[PDB]
Amino acid sequence: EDLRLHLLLNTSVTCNDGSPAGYYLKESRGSRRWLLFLEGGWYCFNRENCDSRYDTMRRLMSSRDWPRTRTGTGILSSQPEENPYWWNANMVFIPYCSSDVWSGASSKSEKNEYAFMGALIIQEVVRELLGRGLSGAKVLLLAGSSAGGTGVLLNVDRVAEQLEKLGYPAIQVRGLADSGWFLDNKQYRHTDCVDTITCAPTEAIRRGIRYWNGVVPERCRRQFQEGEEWNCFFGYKVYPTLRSPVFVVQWLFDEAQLTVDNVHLTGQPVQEGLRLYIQNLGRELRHTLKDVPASFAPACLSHEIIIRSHWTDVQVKGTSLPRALHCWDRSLHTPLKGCPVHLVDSCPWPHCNPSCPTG
Ligand SMILES: O=C(O)[C@@H]1CCN(c2ccccc2Cl)C1
Ligand SMILES: *[C@@H]1O[C@H](CO)[C@@H](O)[C@H](O)[C@H]1NC(C)=O
Repeated sequence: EDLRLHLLLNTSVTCNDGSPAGYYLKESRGSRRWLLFLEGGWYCFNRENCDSRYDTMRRLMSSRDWPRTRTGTGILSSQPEENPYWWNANMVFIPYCSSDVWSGASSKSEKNEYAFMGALIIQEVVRELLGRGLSGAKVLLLAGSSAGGTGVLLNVDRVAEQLEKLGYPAIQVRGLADSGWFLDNKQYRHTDCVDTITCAPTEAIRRGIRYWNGVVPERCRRQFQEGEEWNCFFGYKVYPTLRSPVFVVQWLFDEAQLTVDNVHLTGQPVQEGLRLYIQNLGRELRHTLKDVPASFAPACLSHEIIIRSHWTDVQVKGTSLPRALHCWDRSLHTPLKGCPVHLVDSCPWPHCNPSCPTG
């Protein structure tokens, strides 16, 4: 019922503080499907901001206090009631302890205070899983939420490339990016980037890469070239360069997107200027998903979905996300009868979809 913690056998692949990184696993030996979920949790891009993150968010920077077990929820659940999609698959939960949107490849030294090895954590987890059943897998679905969702876009092709070089061409590597599809848009009200809540999404990534030694997919890197690798952290720019099949899940009005845009929707009156900004945001995000054939984008103000216990409740055009993911599976065995995979809401205001989460 639960996933057991495994600290990485290679203790040089560590978390921010140098403690070994790891993964939670529940095997399903009657299944050739493997789900590797990347946890989210924002980031930190300088010594001062990472020090504050270590003081009150230490679990996102260290494994010394990790529990020995975790319960799988949502798409990580083994119960068909909670997970009609992949309830029988092998479940892997990879905790987010690198604070680098899973892009780093820099080890701790006498020069660097923290280690940013998120990209190396993923590859090492995949390497150690091969000796536990992944060698015989048919499909490896790399999933993630929020920063883990962007981590999927940054790493899905690297995992496919790694499994090919290691000699496992039969494993089909796929991606599921949840709430990691962001826009480098203008803020509603300007804020000087000093932390994250008071920072724009474009400037946050520009200084994060330089501090993390972050890496991006190769074809995207060769488009934007030196100094502009931050562009590959934004889904609508990096997705067209990806080779692996990627399903994109994204609220049209993601709370984290509204946060970095300095939008605070409480219960106050919404003036004309804010209404226009919010409606334009949903339009822009809907436009970036036009040519994403496998997508699920409800017009809701929310954050993350795929590991929430009630991720089965939201519907777009009458189709739930677990069904859309099943249709996506069938399409990878052209459109199917009664099994759609492109589900993007068209109404322009938060909760115009009646199935949006309520609380
Ligand atoms: O982790 C979260 O939910 C934050 C939301 C915004 N962030 C983000 C993540 C990847 C690329 C660009 C950005 Cl701006 C992190
Ligand atoms: C352990 O990880 C380090 C850092 O990525 C790497 O250099 C080393 O080759 C790894 N060890 C093995 C046996 O793969």
